[PDB]
Amino acid sequence: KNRDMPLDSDVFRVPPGYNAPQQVHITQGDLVGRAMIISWVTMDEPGSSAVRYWSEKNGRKRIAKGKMSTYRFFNYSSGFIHHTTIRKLKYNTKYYYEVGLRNTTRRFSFITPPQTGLDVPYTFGLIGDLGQSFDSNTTLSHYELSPKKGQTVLFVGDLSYADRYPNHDNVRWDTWGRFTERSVAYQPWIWTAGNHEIEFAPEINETEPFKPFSYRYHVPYEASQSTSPFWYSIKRASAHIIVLSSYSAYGRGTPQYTWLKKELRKVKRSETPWLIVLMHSPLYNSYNHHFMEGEAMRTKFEAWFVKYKVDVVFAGHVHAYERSERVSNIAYKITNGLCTPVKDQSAPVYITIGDAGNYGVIDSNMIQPQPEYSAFREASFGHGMFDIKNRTHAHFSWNRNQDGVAVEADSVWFFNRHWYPVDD
Amino acid sequence: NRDMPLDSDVFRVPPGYNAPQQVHITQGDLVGRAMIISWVTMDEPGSSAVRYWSEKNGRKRIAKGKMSTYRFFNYSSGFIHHTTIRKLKYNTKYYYEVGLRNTTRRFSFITPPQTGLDVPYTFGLIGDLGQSFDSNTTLSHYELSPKKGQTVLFVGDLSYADRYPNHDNVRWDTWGRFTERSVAYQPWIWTAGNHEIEFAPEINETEPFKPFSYRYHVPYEASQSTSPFWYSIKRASAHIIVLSSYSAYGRGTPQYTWLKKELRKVKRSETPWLIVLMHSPLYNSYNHHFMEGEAMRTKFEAWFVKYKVDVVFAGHVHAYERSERVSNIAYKITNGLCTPVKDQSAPVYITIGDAGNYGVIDSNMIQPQPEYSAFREASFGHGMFDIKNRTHAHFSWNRNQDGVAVEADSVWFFNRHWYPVDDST
Amino acid sequence: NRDMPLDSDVFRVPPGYNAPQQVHITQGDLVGRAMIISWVTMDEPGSSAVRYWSEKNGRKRIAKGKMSTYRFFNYSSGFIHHTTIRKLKYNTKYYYEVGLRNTTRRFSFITPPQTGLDVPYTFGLIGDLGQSFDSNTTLSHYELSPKKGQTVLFVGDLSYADRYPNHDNVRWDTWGRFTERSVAYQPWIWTAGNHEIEFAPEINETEPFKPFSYRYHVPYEASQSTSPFWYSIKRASAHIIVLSSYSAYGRGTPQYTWLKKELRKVKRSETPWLIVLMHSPLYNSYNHHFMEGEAMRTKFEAWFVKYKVDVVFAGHVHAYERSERVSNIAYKITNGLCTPVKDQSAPVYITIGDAGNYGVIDSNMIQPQPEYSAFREASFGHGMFDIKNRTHAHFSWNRNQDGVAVEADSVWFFNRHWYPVDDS
Amino acid sequence: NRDMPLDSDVFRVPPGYNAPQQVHITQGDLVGRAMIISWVTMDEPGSSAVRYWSEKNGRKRIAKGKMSTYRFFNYSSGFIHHTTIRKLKYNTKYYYEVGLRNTTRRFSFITPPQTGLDVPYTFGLIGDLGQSFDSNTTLSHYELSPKKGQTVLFVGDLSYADRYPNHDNVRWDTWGRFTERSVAYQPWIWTAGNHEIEFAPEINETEPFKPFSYRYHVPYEASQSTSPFWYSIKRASAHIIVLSSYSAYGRGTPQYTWLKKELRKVKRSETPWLIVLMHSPLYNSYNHHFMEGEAMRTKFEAWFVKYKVDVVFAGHVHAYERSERVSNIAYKITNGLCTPVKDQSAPVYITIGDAGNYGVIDSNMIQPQPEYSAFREASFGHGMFDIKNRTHAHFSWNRNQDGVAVEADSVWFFNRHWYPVDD
Ligand SMILES: *[C@@H]1O[C@H](CO)[C@@H](O[C@@H]2O[C@H](CO)[C@@H](O)[C@H](O)[C@H]2NC(C)=O)[C@H](O[C@@H]2O[C@@H](C)[C@@H](O)[C@@H](O)[C@@H]2O)[C@H]1NC(C)=O
Ligand SMILES: *[C@@H]1O[C@H](CO)[C@@H](O[C@@H]2O[C@H](CO)[C@@H](O)[C@H](O)[C@H]2NC(C)=O)[C@H](O[C@@H]2O[C@@H](C)[C@@H](O)[C@@H](O)[C@@H]2O)[C@H]1NC(C)=O
Ligand SMILES: *[C@@H]1O[C@H](CO)[C@@H](O[C@@H]2O[C@H](CO)[C@@H](O)[C@H](O)[C@H]2NC(C)=O)[C@H](O[C@@H]2O[C@@H](C)[C@@H](O)[C@@H](O)[C@@H]2O)[C@H]1NC(C)=O
Ligand SMILES: *[C@@H]1O[C@H](CO)[C@@H](O[C@@H]2O[C@H](CO)[C@@H](O)[C@H](O)[C@H]2NC(C)=O)[C@H](O[C@@H]2O[C@@H](C)[C@@H](O)[C@@H](O)[C@@H]2O)[C@H]1NC(C)=O
Ligand SMILES: *[C@@H]1O[C@H](CO)[C@@H](O[C@@H]2O[C@H](CO)[C@@H](O)[C@H](O)[C@H]2NC(C)=O)[C@H](O[C@@H]2O[C@@H](C)[C@@H](O)[C@@H](O)[C@@H]2O)[C@H]1NC(C)=O
Ligand SMILES: *[C@@H]1O[C@H](CO)[C@@H](O)[C@H](O[C@@H]2O[C@@H](C)[C@@H](O)[C@@H](O)[C@@H]2O)[C@H]1NC(C)=O
Ligand SMILES: *[C@@H]1O[C@H](CO)[C@@H](O)[C@H](O[C@@H]2O[C@@H](C)[C@@H](O)[C@@H](O)[C@@H]2O)[C@H]1NC(C)=O
Ligand SMILES: *[C@@H]1O[C@H](CO)[C@@H](O)[C@H](O)[C@H]1NC(C)=O
Ligand SMILES: *[C@@H]1O[C@H](CO)[C@@H](O)[C@H](O)[C@H]1NC(C)=O
Ligand SMILES: *[C@@H]1O[C@H](CO)[C@@H](O)[C@H](O)[C@H]1NC(C)=O
Ligand SMILES: *[C@@H]1O[C@H](CO)[C@@H](O)[C@H](O)[C@H]1NC(C)=O
Ligand SMILES: *[C@@H]1O[C@H](CO)[C@@H](O)[C@H](O)[C@H]1NC(C)=O
Ligand SMILES: *[C@@H]1O[C@H](CO)[C@@H](O)[C@H](O)[C@H]1NC(C)=O
Ligand SMILES: *[C@@H]1O[C@H](CO)[C@@H](O)[C@H](O)[C@H]1NC(C)=O
Ligand SMILES: [Fe+3]
Ligand SMILES: [Fe+3]
Ligand SMILES: [Fe+3]
Ligand SMILES: [Fe+3]
Ligand code: NA
Ligand code: NA
Ligand code: NA
Ligand SMILES: [Zn+2]
Ligand SMILES: [Zn+2]
Ligand SMILES: [Zn+2]
Ligand SMILES: [Zn+2]
Repeated sequence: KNRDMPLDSDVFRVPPGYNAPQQVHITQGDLVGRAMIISWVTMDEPGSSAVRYWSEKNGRKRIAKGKMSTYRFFNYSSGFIHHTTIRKLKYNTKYYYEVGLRNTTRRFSFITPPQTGLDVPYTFGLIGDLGQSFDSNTTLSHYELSPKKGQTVLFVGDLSYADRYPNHDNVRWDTWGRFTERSVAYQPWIWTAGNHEIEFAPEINETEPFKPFSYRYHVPYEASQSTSPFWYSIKRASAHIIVLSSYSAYGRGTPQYTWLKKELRKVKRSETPWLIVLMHSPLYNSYNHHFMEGEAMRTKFEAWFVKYKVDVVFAGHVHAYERSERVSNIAYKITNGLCTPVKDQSAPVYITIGDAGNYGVIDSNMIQPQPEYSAFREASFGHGMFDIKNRTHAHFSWNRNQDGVAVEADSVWFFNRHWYPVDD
Repeated sequence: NRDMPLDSDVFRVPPGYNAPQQVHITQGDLVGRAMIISWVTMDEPGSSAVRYWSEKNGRKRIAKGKMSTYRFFNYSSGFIHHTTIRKLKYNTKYYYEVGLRNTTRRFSFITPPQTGLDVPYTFGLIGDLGQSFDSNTTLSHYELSPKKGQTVLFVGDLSYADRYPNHDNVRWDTWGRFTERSVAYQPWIWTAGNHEIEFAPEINETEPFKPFSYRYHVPYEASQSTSPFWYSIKRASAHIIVLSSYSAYGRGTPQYTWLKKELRKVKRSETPWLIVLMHSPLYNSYNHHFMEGEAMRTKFEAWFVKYKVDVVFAGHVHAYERSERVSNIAYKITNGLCTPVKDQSAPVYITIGDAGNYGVIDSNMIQPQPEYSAFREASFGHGMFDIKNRTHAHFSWNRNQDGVAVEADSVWFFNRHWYPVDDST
Repeated sequence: NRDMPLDSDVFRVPPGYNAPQQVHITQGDLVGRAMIISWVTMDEPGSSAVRYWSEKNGRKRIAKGKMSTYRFFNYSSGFIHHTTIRKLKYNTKYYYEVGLRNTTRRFSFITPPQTGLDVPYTFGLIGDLGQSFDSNTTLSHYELSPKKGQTVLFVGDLSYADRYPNHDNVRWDTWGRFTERSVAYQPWIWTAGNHEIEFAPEINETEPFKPFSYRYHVPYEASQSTSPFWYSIKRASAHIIVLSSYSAYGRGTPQYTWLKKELRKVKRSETPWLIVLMHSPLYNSYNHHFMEGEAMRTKFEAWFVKYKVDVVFAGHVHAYERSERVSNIAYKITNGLCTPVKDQSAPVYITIGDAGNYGVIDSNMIQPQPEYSAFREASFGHGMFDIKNRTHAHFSWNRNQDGVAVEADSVWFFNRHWYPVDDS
Repeated sequence: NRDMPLDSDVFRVPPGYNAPQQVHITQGDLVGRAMIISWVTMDEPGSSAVRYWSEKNGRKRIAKGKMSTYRFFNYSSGFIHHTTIRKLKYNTKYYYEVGLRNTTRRFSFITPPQTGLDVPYTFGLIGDLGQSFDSNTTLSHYELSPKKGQTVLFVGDLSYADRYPNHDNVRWDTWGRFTERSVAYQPWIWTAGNHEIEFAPEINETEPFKPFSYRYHVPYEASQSTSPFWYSIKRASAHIIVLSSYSAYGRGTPQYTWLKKELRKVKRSETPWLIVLMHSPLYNSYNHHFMEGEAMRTKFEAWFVKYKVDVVFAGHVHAYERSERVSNIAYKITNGLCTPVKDQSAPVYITIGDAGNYGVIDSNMIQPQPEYSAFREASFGHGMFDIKNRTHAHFSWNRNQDGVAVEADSVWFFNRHWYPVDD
């Protein structure tokens, strides 16, 4: 009945040694990819926030200094959380970095992306609603073993699922930290905030939304002049990635709404032709679980996505896989009867990819019959891959946990909305 | 530029060293036995103590409150006092004094009757007031009304200070001195509008609602809300729910969670009249801000129908509108059911955002008038929601161009719980 | 090391889920009508509500206080509760309950009589207590005394946790559980000693007095002090001034300014007995900490004489000493007058820092005994300051090696204001 | 009274929208390679950036700092900028600009030589300046000294704003505009005095040193202090220790702990001139504040003799005094030894708090002159401590009533480490 991996699972083991860094993770730390946020936890004493790093070829060893913090949540006290931004990195260079410089040093590595550009290829993993059940471990293995070979994960929210435990037992953030480390210590994960990150629990006097998640997973939101960690953009290779918060305000005149309207004007499709939006709650979703929860955001932002010709919108939240047709539903005017989606070659494809495991439960009840806006849907565990070839073509595939690591149960060519708007 | 100039009589500084100014009150508890007393001192911090006594008991007590200050760009505020008087007697006239240390000023208010089934009560409805000459006329029409408003339900957009350069917060101070002649003597129930957001990254002011939330306090914890921007009060026979159009309301957010559990706590056997206040109207056939209320409608409209809300008041559109009782809660993306229909279980939606703002009326309407809209007109004015008993409340809309006793629109509400009968005009 | 082990009986954890522990009370206002109720819960934050009733009227009432936490290096505190009960009736037994949500525990205390000229009261005097076995024997002698102390005047150095590695704040927890059998039932008046400073920059803990000040609250605002470390209370016929040896006391500083105004507020027609507490002694003829009190003496000794202070109690030296009435205030740099003289307007200075500490007595004394020193001895013990009326107070010192009713030293105090007879 | 009126020329507000005012600099690191740049903008927040370049390179760089504000009773401050420029070159003139967003103003300073055994350097000594007409005359005399002061060691009591009703902090702003003509072009080294405490509970202002600590930053973490009110710096051949008379200094306290460790780091072969600054004098034979320094003297006087401090500079007494080299550290309560004695290991104690304050001089003296006092006079003026090399430093005192080149008192300091002969 509980498919969550027990506490003594191998994926949760504590790196040995006095004050050994654990829960190590990295993410892009600037707007174009010359910087990296390095994050980790030490449990025995505060320790140093210094990060030692060097490129595998030059080898001059540099130190970066960051910041230490802690938080409480009901009767849980966190370890000592470190966040340190390494900057001015060279493009397309393998770096080594070390954490724990005062006591037990641990060494990792990452490869910086190429410089942003029109035809730069890059491979993104899509993972949503991961959790720490056995299905979660299989998904992460299927991603690590992908022959497509993913270089950055776009994570569309719902991370540890710790809020399911009594009092949100934040020990389950620590176990998730150690479990995902074997991926996100070596390549950036791009964080979207889901509903399991809100952790609004007034009954135990914890009413600050996103508190544990926000303390543990930093994002470079200032780099795109956002005033909140929960919405932001980054550019990587030939992609411009916009990260939105389903569970923050997006009313007209609110900060998120203001930021996004202004951020879409800065997109340059001749520098980054692939325009990608991440959000947690899907705007198009023909499952019963969470059906039409995305309507509110859709009324605010769908016309914008069409007007600026977003290529693809990735969401999670529904524990299943779905791929829409290119449609829009933006002609409604209350009394004009125009409330059915139509094909629209200026509209993104919406993909739901919230099926990486969560706590062991798949969403299988679909609306019937399958609506026209729904191109493909299936209730199986898996992950996605968005493989950009060049300015016109990107190949998307869905890998199921029950198939071999090189089998795509679904696959579609994306034809760029700016450089190549062919029907797909 | 129809805003009143700085040396207008309504803006005068009360005389005397450190005379309290911008005095205002609002309900300070869930049921009406408390008042939050608020004012500003400009010359020095002064005391936060409030001396108060009832006309009959005569015993003079002291309440102690708190002082705060804020900055916004290159404006620094004076000294803001918030003091809550508690454990008052119902239906009792009280005097209170502020500015104990140097220049004292005396005012009065009348606590509401105890909450009960047939308790009559007359609520003013004012939205988008601003500080134009139109604003002053409306306030004059409200205070001279023959129906005698006892509480103002204020549906957002207060000072419009954010239209001035750097949101020149002096225009918050002027508005507090203007409105004082009403809100020092009777509560105003505050809803946050978009002019209260004051999100201004270009001058490093990124904290939404900061001036408003410093100047106007609400009893939000009394309904176990975690934020000033949504909360609930009961007063006489009304249960009043105040929502924030410019806060989060997705599933699982604080305001969504609070609202869902707040609706369950409404007892129509105790407070018959269920009133919702918000700034952006769910139903609005004017072109200005057309369909901006759609996002909140998708989350909450079915909840309003399920709980048989009597009336939803909003502002934002600078005009007046009264809807039919309608719902639009059957849409399923592909089924074509996106037209509102008559629904006796649904509230009446009233836009009342025509109190004056900076002097501009919203006249462009969508033609012809849709079936869902009962009455609309692009004129300045205000409203009165006059509860008679558990079955009947009389709503009336008064225009600034008419005399203060003339109702250009008028409807008898049949209470959705105790008199669930078609009340359309 | 003579510190009692962690498994000692005195350190037992009260049973039951989130049972309040480390329960301590102190006077909560200026005149004795309020009490600060303090305790720690370990399993979860719990309620800060205190339920209380007098013996006389038996009406249960609720007072609500505040919860707080702190960190010190790699230690995290439990949940600390401070709640003030007010409007208590004079000379009256109260019962109070803490832990209202899970495991409740009930205690009692007796308010002092109203302040007046001739109101009798017995103050205990305990200094540099620690948690050695010697500390336990002192505490036992106090609670078994036939003199029956009604309040402890505590002259500083509490737990000595700062002697443990990283000041192991677990040893504050043990001390609170150990002292509870006394301070849960009668107020202790806190003075801050040097072991409470805990200035440890080498582990980035630089806020002076931080652990002490979170765990032990004083009614400092009731005498218009701006700092917990100096303040005044009145109780029965006593006006008690508590001073901070390790805060600033230069001319113009907060402590200096507060003390100058506060001596002018003493009304000996209401509280005849004027008592000053401080950690470091102004008159001390032992070698350990010899002359460390000179700095405060230069600043405050002439004030104590001018305001006819009856007695100054201090700790810091791990032994007992009682001075004659002397002053050393005629010094003008070049006039040679630096010898203390008998001055029947001066206080008696008493060192009483011998309650046990970590098991070490200070036995090195300057020989021969100076004329200013009336009696001194290197033995563990405590004091009793037993007020009879406005003229007469009996002070006695009890040694840990004697019977609980044996006074190894005693002296009648004749009040400096109401009865200035030679009491040599 | 005798304070200069608000419309005086020294108080004039620099013109242009949001033009920086109250510009002041101080040393920014331990050894002299850094400078803290400080200033106020009144019209809006503005930029905290400082553009700077050397006269030699001309490569203009930018350093970014921080903006802060404070209230005090019914006063609200302007926007206070502190920005630290680092990696400066030794012995080099730099220009710097503040006010980059609207009205830019330009200044300059000259970095000190690198620290060394025989490095000459000329220090000014000012205490208790205030803003009376007397204060302006002392500043003029300092600016016009033929010895050319390169840094001011300032021993406390700055604006005397706390004498006005509610400490009227406008009188901090004016003092900032008045002193700028000096402290914008050379560091002043800041010591906290009693008029900086501003403990005013009757108007609910209880944070000690608040207005001063907002407006004047020091490089206290460079010497591993945890408080701005005590710290050290090295400059040329001087090691300078700044103490806080009005902070705690009992055994085990932060300032006590810091001073005992700091004295162990002193290297007389790198900086042979060991200098202590404090506000309250440990030696003082005037009736005003007589013996107020006794408490700090019980704690620190033996450390000064032990480490052979050359000179201790203090203010607070509104006059001038130069002690003999004496110590008074033998007292043991009953041994009777409480008279100071000639001590060639001891520093000279100079009271130099006569720079003007609000117009009033302290003229009552203990009579007769004690053996431990060498020279004392109740006149307005300032001091100069002129280091020639590791053995010789010339101290001069200049009175406001004399010519700017006249030294009414002067003495040769022989270094206690390198040349401890009777002076
Ligand atoms: C806080 O830091 C202390 C200093 O490192 C910890 O004590 C050290 O723990 C080591 C185990 O990792 C042990 O080898 C060292 O001997 C010991 N050092 C000293 C000076 O005692 C302390 O760890 C606690 O105590 C030890 C004995 C273990 O039992 C730990 O499990 C304890 O938690 C640290 N405490 C905490 C709460 O992190
Ligand atoms: C962008 O990448 C696409 C995927 O690799 C290219 O399409 C592929 O081009 C191959 C030629 O190298 C061809 O065999 C494959 O069939 C084809 N794949 C698909 C799904 O069409 C694309 O190549 C250009 O466009 C195609 C349609 C042909 O015209 C080629 O001759 C072109 O080089 C790449 N486009 C660009 C601009 O590089
Ligand atoms: C509740 O308030 C209603 C509005 O004031 C009352 O109806 C009004 O009753 C008046 C006489 O009491 C009558 O002149 C008004 O025309 C009438 N107003 C309307 C809009 O109908 C109502 O009184 C009951 O209902 C009316 C229709 C009559 O039948 C009365 O005799 C009834 O008592 C009030 N209800 C009660 C129980 O008083
Ligand atoms: C204040 O307390 C003193 C200590 O108890 C009283 O002195 C004691 O009085 C007894 C008779 O009440 C007598 O037997 C004891 O010997 C005496 N103790 C001492 C140490 O002197 C004192 O009583 C007054 O003073 C004494 C000296 C006698 O004159 C008594 O007759 C007096 O009443 C108490 N003061 C008052 C005013 O009661
Ligand atoms: C350090 O500076 C001192 C002051 O300038 C030097 O003393 C001065 O030396 C001059 C020529 O050497 C001589 O004309 C001056 O009268 C004399 N000033 C004084 C106040 O004595 C000092 O020179 C050395 O020291 C003195 C004592 C003599 O022995 C000279 O002959 C020495 O050169 C300078 N010391 C050093 C080490 O540079
Ligand atoms: C504000 O109130 C206080 C207390 O009621 C008065 O003392 C003030 O009077 C002024 O301040 C005192 C200190 C004294 O100078 C008096 O003469 C002043 O008039 C009062 N302030 C004013 C401006 O009336
Ligand atoms: C101070 O500098 C800022 C930044 O360069 C300018 O924006 C200000 O210019 C004034 O305000 C702007 C918005 C623009 O309208 C300009 O025309 C104004 O002069 C500048 N302020 C002043 C007073 O020069
Ligand atoms: C998780 O998967 C990894 C990689 O396949 C495997 O080595 C590990 O044993 C698995 N652990 C659990 C608990 O499933
Ligand atoms: C502050 O208060 C004093 C009186 O207490 C008044 O005279 C002065 O002008 C006030 N200053 C400001 C800036 O309000
Ligand atoms: C506002 O209205 C009041 C009463 O109607 C009037 O006395 C006052 O002069 C008006 N002020 C204006 C229009 O500025
Ligand atoms: C402490 O003293 C008490 C009372 O004398 C006794 O019951 C207890 O056993 C003692 N404990 C220790 C550890 O000495
Ligand atoms: C927190 O509280 C729960 C009881 O609700 C308990 O089971 C758990 O062990 C506690 N953990 C900590 C670290 O206090
Ligand atoms: C201050 O002194 C300067 C230089 O001596 C002079 O120019 C100025 O006029 C003086 N100002 C006042 C107010 O004395
Ligand atoms: C604030 O700034 C504006 C220009 O940006 C200026 O005109 C105005 O007078 C300023 N106000 C204050 C109070 O400084
Ligand atoms: Fe999920
Ligand atoms: Fe409006
Ligand atoms: Fe001790
Ligand atoms: Fe002075
Ligand atoms: Na939602
Ligand atoms: Na809106
Ligand atoms: Na001391
Ligand atoms: Zn979800
Ligand atoms: Zn609006
Ligand atoms: Zn001690
Ligand atoms: Zn001084």
